[PDB]
Amino acid sequence: AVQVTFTVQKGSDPKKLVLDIKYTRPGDSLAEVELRQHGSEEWEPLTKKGNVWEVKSSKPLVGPFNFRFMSKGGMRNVFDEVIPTAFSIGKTYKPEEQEF
Ligand SMILES: [Cl-]
Ligand SMILES: [Cl-]
Ligand SMILES: [Cl-]
Repeated sequence: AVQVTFTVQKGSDPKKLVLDIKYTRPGDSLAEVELRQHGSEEWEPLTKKGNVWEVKSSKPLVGPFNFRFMSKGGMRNVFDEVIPTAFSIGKTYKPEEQEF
């Protein structure tokens, strides 16, 4: 199954999400992560910066936030409304795991 946690890192603000994403899928690993803002139709790629993933906007981000994952093995998962607009530095958001 795919298990994930998202921890909001210091440096995040209304225009910037810095996320420690811990992605667990046996024998696989994360390749891509994208954000879809609430009321938006486009997926915006997060940039991997070492231990964390980042997405910035020129305007405040609109949540709750949805995330699309693509594993190296080509497994797709979408986790919906995982982080609220009014997210909190240092808090972890942990959606239900997704069994294949
Ligand atoms: Cl499973
Ligand atoms: Cl919160
Ligand atoms: Cl799976």
